[PDB]
Amino acid sequence: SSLDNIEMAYARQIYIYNEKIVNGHLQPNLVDLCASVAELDDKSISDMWTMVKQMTDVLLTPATDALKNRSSVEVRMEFVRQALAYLEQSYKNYTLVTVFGNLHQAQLGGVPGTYQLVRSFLNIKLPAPLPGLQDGEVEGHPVWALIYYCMRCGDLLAASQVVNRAQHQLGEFKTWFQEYMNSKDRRLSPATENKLRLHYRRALRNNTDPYKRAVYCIIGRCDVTDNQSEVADKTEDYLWLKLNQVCFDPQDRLTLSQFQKQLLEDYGESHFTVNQQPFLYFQVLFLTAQFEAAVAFLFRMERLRCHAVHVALVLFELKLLLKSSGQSAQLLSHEPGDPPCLRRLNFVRLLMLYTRKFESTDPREALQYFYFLRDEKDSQGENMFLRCVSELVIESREFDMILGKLENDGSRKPGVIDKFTSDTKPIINKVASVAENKGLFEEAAKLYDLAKNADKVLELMNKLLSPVVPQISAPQSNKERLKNMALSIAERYRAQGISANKFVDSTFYLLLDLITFFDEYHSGHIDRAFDIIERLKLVPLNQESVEERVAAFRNFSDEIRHNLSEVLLATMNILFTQFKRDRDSQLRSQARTLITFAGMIPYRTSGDTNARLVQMEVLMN
Amino acid sequence: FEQVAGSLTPANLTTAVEQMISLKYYAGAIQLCLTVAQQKDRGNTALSWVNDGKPANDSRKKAFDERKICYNLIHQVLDKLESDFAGEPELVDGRPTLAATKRMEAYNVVNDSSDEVFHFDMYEWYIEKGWTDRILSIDSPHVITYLQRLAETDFRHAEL
Repeated sequence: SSLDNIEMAYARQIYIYNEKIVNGHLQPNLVDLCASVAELDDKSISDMWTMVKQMTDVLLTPATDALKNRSSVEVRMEFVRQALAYLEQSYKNYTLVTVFGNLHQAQLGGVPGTYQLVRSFLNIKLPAPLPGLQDGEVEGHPVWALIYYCMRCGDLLAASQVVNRAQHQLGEFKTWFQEYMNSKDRRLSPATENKLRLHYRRALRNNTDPYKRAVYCIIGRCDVTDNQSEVADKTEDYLWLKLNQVCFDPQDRLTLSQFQKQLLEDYGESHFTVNQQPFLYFQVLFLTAQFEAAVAFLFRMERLRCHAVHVALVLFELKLLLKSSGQSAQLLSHEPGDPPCLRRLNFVRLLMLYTRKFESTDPREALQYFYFLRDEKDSQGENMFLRCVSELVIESREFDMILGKLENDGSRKPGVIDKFTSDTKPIINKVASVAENKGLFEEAAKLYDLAKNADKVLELMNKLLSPVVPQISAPQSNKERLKNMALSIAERYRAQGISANKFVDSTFYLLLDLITFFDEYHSGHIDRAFDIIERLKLVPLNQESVEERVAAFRNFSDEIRHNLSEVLLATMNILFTQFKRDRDSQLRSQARTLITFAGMIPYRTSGDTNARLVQMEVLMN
Repeated sequence: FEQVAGSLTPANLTTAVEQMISLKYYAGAIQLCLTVAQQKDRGNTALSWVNDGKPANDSRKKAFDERKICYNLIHQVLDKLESDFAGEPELVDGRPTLAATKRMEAYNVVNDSSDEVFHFDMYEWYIEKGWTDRILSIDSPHVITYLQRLAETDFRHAEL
């Protein structure tokens, strides 16, 4: 097996999600089905899916195009809020593990109020007082530190409580903050927003209290260039600092498009992967709505291929992933007729790479991933899922497992693909078609016979029999192994009343009779073998039938005319033997008949055959 | 199948759709059902029979029933679609997954139809399943006009 522990667990989860859609059940939450395995690994992966769920848990317009949802200002706004809610809660967990040694340890004693937690967080991260703080303290801590880390944790209420106990010190900041907490989308009114920004810009552009600086332009979304590096030293603190500063419809203003493009264009992977920590960059791209970038990026880490494919599937089963129309493009690209700030993922290629790894010895699991390509076609019109099953069968040669083995008793035990579509007639011909083009007739027959395509089964069975008609049928020979399959196809084609056009069909049952004629001839059962050839009315034995038999030879399958030489000789040698054992006249007359027939028929080795036939007739007299 | 849509029997249609559903061919399955519905009634005897209040004893009922068998099968397709992709994300690494694109491709075929009895049957279906999500988001008056007739009749419809 080519699948690692983690990859295998995901496969099982994707089998469920397929079993549900294959039986018409409720469309379960894919993101939940993937996070179910994440908990079996380190929390590096669990915290990823947590971000994936929260970033995709946005009210969408079902049955709407992918590009439309992702271009709409409506959806683009909720992404920023879902991310900020993740950066705030994520930071809140950092504040817990900073005070208590373990999340469990914090829980048993009880998570304290965000206010008392933050206070018990300031104790550690600033034990001694910084001399540059302003506006005094509140219950033993600087008022601005409390406000910042409370807003950072996302509890505006806890921050407003701090403000209520410092009404005299904070001046007019109270009426401004109380408006920020009330107004939605973390924005103030243009009039009041103007009043505070100008005040900050007036004489507080450079204040000795960094926490004061941070809060002001987090509330006013100002000084976008100043990264407030004094308080936002971590990467998440930067993302959170900026997403609280982005704006929507000219100076000192930043928008999501600029920010998202500004980040990866100027400070690409190189900047965010110098510490050899891959998820850091992924979180930067995913929490900025650049899902295709983050997916391709994370898909290149050979250790995190599994995770990047699935986060692509989630975005794909939620009409959020922007697929690349052309299949000839690179993995990541920007369509020419699209804005430059969005990118597109060649989803078809993405799955095709992941599959090649475990498609060789783990076919069942491969199909589960090929199903997501059911909705796509290629330039030639083939259904992508169907084509992927053809290529996977041509390579793996797993016919019984994937296509269903058709035993020699008339049964068709369904295969693994039967689960996904009930119309399995084309691919069985596709797989049968190539194997036919590769001279693998004995297989192409079994495959064509699996799809009950007798036109092709009998055609190929005619080719495999004609060479072996006069041969000696011996144990385990190529004659027995082909005759016995032909008879197993004759019964199942009569018991089920199946037949190809009379040309293909007539020749097929005719060869089977001839194969019996030589099997009796090679055994010495002369009398019995003579009777068979007489029924077939293939070789004339009375002079009257020569005219009609000669005309019939003209339109009989060349697989029959080929073996005419051996038939005449065996029949002659049959009469020849019976002569040495009135009757003499009758054999003599029949001997003549064979000669005149052979004389009027142009066929294989007519030279040596016509001569031998004449000699055997002379010895009779 | 589409070339012989008008001749397809309920047994052959059902089996076909089911097989297509199993192979993740949702859009395709839906497109066949719509085509079959339109071919078994090109005069729209069904649309007029519904616009006339569905008078019992009338012989358009047959025409309406042959379309309802197609519409039901469409419900099964969409049902099995959300089921098969329950838990699957709509976006991975940024761009859309394959499970998402099949959802869009399927629902496209739905919103791309001009079969009116079909869209009525779908409004009723959305209401049934409880999807105030999508129905209140149509925009179209067609759905308003449809409700204006069915309002004085049912509480749930009047609320919509």
